[PDB]
Amino acid sequence: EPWKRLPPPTVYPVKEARFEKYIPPQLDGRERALAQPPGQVAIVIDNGSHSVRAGWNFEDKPRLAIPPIMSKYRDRKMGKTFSFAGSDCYAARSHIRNAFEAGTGIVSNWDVMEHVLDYVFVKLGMNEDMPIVMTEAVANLPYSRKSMSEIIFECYGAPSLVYGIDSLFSFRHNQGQTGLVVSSSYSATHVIPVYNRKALLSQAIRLNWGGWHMAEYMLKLLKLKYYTGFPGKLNSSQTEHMVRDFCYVSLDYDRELAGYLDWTGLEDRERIVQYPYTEEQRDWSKSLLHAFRYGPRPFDPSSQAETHRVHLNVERIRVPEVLFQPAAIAGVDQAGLVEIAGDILCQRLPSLPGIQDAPDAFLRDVFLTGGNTLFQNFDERLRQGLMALLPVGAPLRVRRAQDAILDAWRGAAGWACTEEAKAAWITREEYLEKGGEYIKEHDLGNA
Amino acid sequence: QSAQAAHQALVEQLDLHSIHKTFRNPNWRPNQRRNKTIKAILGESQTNIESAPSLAPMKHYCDVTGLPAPYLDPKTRLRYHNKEIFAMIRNLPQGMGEQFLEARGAHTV
Ligand SMILES: Nc1ncnc2c1ncn2[C@@H]1O[C@H](COP(=O)(O)OP(=O)(O)OP(=O)(O)O)[C@@H](O)[C@H]1O
Ligand SMILES: [Mg+2]
Repeated sequence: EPWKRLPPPTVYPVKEARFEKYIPPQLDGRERALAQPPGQVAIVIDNGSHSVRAGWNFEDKPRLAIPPIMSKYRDRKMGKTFSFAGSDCYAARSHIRNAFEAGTGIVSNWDVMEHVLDYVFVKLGMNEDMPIVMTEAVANLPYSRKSMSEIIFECYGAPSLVYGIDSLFSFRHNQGQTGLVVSSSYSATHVIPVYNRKALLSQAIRLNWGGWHMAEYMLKLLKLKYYTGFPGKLNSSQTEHMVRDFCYVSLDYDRELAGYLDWTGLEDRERIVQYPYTEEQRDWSKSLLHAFRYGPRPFDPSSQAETHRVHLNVERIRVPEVLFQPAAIAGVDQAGLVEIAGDILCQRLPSLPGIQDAPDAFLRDVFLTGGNTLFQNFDERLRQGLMALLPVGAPLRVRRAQDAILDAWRGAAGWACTEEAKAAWITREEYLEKGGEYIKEHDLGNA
Repeated sequence: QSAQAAHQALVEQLDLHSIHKTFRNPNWRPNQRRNKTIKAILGESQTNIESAPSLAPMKHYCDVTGLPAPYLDPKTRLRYHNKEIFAMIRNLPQGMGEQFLEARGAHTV
């Protein structure tokens, strides 16, 4: 009865990163880039560790959104070498390398990056001569900046280059004026105070947790849950789609958690992911570990359909909460997001001598940027966490960016050719004298 | 067979190596040592001083089920929810106990 009353389970197929289509080079964009007025055209590249986004500053969306990966091998029976540099890596050999150091925002495999840039300029239709706007990590390492700008000037010969922070471009695109910028991305999570459109990067803080770490942690958990052996090949690309589709932030974690595996209504809290298959008086119904692994239904190892499926359960909410409880849930040994934001608003900014109307100036706009903020209740959870730390009735608002993935590129595109930007451009002839570490300090860039 | 031919057609269609890059300077060639890890870069540089620890007391969760854990097992040092998970933990294969620690970055040694 307790299970026979239940309907047949709703089960979701696995999703994974895959090749979808050929994209021919967009030569129409190259023609427009020549027709548009002088000094008002640039190539805008957002170096997302999850997605390199590239396109024309005069256009409202990027032409490319491509993983920073390459593949290079010989079909030894065929002798010719093949090379791939984006979703043309079928992420069918999957002989792949990535430009970034895994779990960081910093480019580290420059041969991969150079092949990714080669792909970008081919697909934008380069027939070479065009200014480049390129996003950076916050506090991006000098050696990394030197190596990237060397590639831009020595290899590709571009006339000018400017470096700015993706979260700050996103803030500008959303009428940001003063505020606390909270970004969660693939690489990391940052809180940046912005005063009078200028970021106070000396008061920025990084969490070292992000969408990459969530997919990796979700994979560790699923491997442990099914340590007896899950017969499907668990991959981090699959758990990345699981974190997107099913995880959410809990409004009251311990209250929700402690009842999560309770047997009544577990078929609602549980969501079931089907891996592909081929087919020709104490007991389980009072065991917690059956609920954890297999939910309200009875289980049999005979069914190829009922093996080859993972039951998510507590990791639906346990995985996002590493942002809020990092040392408890994943041993990260860093302050949680609410404690970081609270430290900035309450301890740092009121002490800072040049600032006025702190916290209330910043507190009136806590701004959320980057894809890894898109969890359900992320904003309300951050609001209610800060509300307890602030003086009573303080004018706290938390706000989401529009389209919090692409909006960082749209900001750099809108900014790209303004007089503020063109005062920040470095020319090739400056680079040849100043070197690649030198930059024009500006409100959207590093010091 | 057409499936192999189509796959080889796609592989050739997608390859970048078959494509000449007129926009690429042939004379510049990179230093073969240029790929360096963050530790190497920081060690050679010796602002990535943006991380921060926390002083508040952390909550305790079960290493197996993630539910709250009243108990720390003195033998295997896994945190566990109840006696059922304590039984599971003590029955684990000899390698598995270190994996539950390592999922939260802990290790037994
Ligand atoms: N709707 C969504 N809900 C939750 N997470 C999402 C959603 N859409 C995308 N993500 C995740 O957001 C992450 C992408 O983050 P983002 O695009 O801000 O990073 P990035 O700019 O590529 O990287 P970085 O700035 O760290 O180098 C991925 O882990 C992706 O799985
Ligand atoms: Mg980003």
